[PDB]
Amino acid sequence: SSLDNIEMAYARQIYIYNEKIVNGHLQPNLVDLCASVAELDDKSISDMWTMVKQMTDVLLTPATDALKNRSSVEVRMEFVRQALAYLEQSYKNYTLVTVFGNLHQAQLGGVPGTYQLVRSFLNIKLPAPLPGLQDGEVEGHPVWALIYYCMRCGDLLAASQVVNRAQHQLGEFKTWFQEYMNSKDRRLSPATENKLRLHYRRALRNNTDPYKRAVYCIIGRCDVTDNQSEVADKTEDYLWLKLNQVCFDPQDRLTLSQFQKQLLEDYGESHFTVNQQPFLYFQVLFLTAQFEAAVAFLFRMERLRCHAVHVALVLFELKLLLKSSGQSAQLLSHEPGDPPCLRRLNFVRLLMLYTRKFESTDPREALQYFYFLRDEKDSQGENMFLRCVSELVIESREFDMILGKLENDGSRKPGVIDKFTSDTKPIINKVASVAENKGLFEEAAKLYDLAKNADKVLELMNKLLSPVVPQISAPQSNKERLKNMALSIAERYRAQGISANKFVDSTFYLLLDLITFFDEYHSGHIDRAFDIIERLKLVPLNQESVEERVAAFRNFSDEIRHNLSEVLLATMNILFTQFKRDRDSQLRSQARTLITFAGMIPYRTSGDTNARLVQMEVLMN
Amino acid sequence: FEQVAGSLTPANLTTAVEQMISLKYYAGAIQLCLTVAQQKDRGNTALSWVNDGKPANDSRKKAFDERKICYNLIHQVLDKLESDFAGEPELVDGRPTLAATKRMEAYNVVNDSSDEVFHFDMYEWYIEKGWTDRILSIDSPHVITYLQRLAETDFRHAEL
Repeated sequence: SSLDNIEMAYARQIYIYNEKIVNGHLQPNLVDLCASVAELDDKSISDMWTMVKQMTDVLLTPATDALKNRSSVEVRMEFVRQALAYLEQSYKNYTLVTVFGNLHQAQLGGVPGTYQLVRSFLNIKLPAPLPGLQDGEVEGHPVWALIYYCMRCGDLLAASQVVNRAQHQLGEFKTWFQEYMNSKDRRLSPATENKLRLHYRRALRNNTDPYKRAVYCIIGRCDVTDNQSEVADKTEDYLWLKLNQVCFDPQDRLTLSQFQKQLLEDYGESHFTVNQQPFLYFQVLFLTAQFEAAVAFLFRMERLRCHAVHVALVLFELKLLLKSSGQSAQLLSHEPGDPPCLRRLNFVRLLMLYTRKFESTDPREALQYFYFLRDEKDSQGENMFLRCVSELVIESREFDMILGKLENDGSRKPGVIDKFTSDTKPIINKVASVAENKGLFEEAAKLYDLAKNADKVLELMNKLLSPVVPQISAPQSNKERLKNMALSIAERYRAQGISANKFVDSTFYLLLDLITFFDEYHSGHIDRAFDIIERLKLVPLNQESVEERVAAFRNFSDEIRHNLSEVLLATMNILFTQFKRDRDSQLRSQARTLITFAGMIPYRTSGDTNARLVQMEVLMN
Repeated sequence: FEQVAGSLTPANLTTAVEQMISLKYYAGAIQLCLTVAQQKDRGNTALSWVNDGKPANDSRKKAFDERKICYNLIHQVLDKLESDFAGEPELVDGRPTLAATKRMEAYNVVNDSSDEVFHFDMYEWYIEKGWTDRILSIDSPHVITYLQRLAETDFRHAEL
């Protein structure tokens, strides 16, 4: 097996999600089905899916195009809020593990109020007082530190409580903050927003209290260039600092498009992967709505291929992933007729790479991933899922497992693909078609016979029999192994009343009779073998039938005319033997008949055959 | 199948759709059902029979029933679609997954139809399943006009 522990667990989860859609059940939450395995690994992966769920848990317009949802200002706004809610809660967990040694340890004693937690967080991260703080303290801590880390944790209420106990010190900041907490989308009114920004810009552009600086332009979304590096030293603190500063419809203003493009264009992977920590960059791209970038990026880490494919599937089963129309493009690209700030993922290629790894010895699991390509076609019109099953069968040669083995008793035990579509007639011909083009007739027959395509089964069975008609049928020979399959196809084609056009069909049952004629001839059962050839009315034995038999030879399958030489000789040698054992006249007359027939028929080795036939007739007299 | 849509029997249609559903061919399955519905009634005897209040004893009922068998099968397709992709994300690494694109491709075929009895049957279906999500988001008056007739009749419809 080519699948690692983690990859295998995901496969099982994707089998469920397929079993549900294959039986018409409720469309379960894919993101939940993937996070179910994440908990079996380190929390590096669990915290990823947590971000994936929260970033995709946005009210969408079902049955709407992918590009439309992702271009709409409506959806683009909720992404920023879902991310900020993740950066705030994520930071809140950092504040817990900073005070208590373990999340469990914090829980048993009880998570304290965000206010008392933050206070018990300031104790550690600033034990001694910084001399540059302003506006005094509140219950033993600087008022601005409390406000910042409370807003950072996302509890505006806890921050407003701090403000209520410092009404005299904070001046007019109270009426401004109380408006920020009330107004939605973390924005103030243009009039009041103007009043505070100008005040900050007036004489507080450079204040000795960094926490004061941070809060002001987090509330006013100002000084976008100043990264407030004094308080936002971590990467998440930067993302959170900026997403609280982005704006929507000219100076000192930043928008999501600029920010998202500004980040990866100027400070690409190189900047965010110098510490050899891959998820850091992924979180930067995913929490900025650049899902295709983050997916391709994370898909290149050979250790995190599994995770990047699935986060692509989630975005794909939620009409959020922007697929690349052309299949000839690179993995990541920007369509020419699209804005430059969005990118597109060649989803078809993405799955095709992941599959090649475990498609060789783990076919069942491969199909589960090929199903997501059911909705796509290629330039030639083939259904992508169907084509992927053809290529996977041509390579793996797993016919019984994937296509269903058709035993020699008339049964068709369904295969693994039967689960996904009930119309399995084309691919069985596709797989049968190539194997036919590769001279693998004995297989192409079994495959064509699996799809009950007798036109092709009998055609190929005619080719495999004609060479072996006069041969000696011996144990385990190529004659027995082909005759016995032909008879197993004759019964199942009569018991089920199946037949190809009379040309293909007539020749097929005719060869089977001839194969019996030589099997009796090679055994010495002369009398019995003579009777068979007489029924077939293939070789004339009375002079009257020569005219009609000669005309019939003209339109009989060349697989029959080929073996005419051996038939005449065996029949002659049959009469020849019976002569040495009135009757003499009758054999003599029949001997003549064979000669005149052979004389009027142009066929294989007519030279040596016509001569031998004449000699055997002379010895009779 | 589409070339012989008008001749397809309920047994052959059902089996076909089911097989297509199993192979993740949702859009395709839906497109066949719509085509079959339109071919078994090109005069729209069904649309007029519904616009006339569905008078019992009338012989358009047959025409309406042959379309309802197609519409039901469409419900099964969409049902099995959300089921098969329950838990699957709509976006991975940024761009859309394959499970998402099949959802869009399927629902496209739905919103791309001009079969009116079909869209009525779908409004009723959305209401049934409880999807105030999508129905209140149509925009179209067609759905308003449809409700204006069915309002004085049912509480749930009047609320919509």
